[PDB]
Amino acid sequence: SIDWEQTFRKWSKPSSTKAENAERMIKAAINSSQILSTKDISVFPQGSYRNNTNVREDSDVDICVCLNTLVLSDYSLVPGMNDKLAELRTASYTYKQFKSDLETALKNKFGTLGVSRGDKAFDVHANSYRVDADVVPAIQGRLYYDKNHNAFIRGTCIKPDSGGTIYNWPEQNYSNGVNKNKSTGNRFKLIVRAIKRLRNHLAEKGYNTAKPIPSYLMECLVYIVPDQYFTGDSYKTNVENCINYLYNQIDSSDWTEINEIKYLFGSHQMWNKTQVKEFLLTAWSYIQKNLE
Repeated sequence: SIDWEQTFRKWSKPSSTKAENAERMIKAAINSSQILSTKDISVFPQGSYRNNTNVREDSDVDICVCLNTLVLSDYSLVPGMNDKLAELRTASYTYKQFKSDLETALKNKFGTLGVSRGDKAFDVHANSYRVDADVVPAIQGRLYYDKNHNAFIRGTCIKPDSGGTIYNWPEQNYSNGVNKNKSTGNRFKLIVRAIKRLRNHLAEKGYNTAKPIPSYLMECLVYIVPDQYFTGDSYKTNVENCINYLYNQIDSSDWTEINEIKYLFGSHQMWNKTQVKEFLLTAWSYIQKNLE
């Protein structure tokens, strides 16, 4: 027997200074770089630690280092919009030089043994500064919605070493999560944590359906569930409402990420709605009562 109400209430508990320490140490690594200290660079958390949805004690902090003066624009929505109308200035400093200089600064502060270069981010681990971070080099990304040099949504843009382009909207993710947590009486992020820990519990116990469901996907999926299903006094009922809605609405769905900009499913995502439906069925079966 399992008191799933009690288990979901315990799994909804939050963790505060980890993200702040990571940001401060990466910022200090940048400020000690001669070339990067003069640049217009922002350092800020993103992901679960930013959104207060982190549930694993040993998970890395997602830190974004954004060079704000390099701009990459998505013109797909506005016919006629281009660099000329957007007043894009040509720049000598490139994304590769920025990433290489950031790698040099990270190695300078934290040591080469603690810095590893990946396709998208740097894996940083330095116990001397208590830093366990995924540090993403990004530039200013824009999504225009009108033929006007200011009519755009601003986020971050990543150029992986293996080619291609990626757009992130960390501020939008954060603010949308904050607003949904406000309109649900802080139950939204509680249920996010509970369901993420449910997925982790299922993955550790060998359920294959829980393996390809990462944290950000869970946060997006739970954000999609309407607010009416987060009311009441039973956390288990909220989890079951979320699973029911997501399971019976996903086939006809045309959902977006929590930023309400990027589509949740598509060629740009490594997940598909079949995996999500299978995981939802597994979780539902796992939490039911009187099941032999």
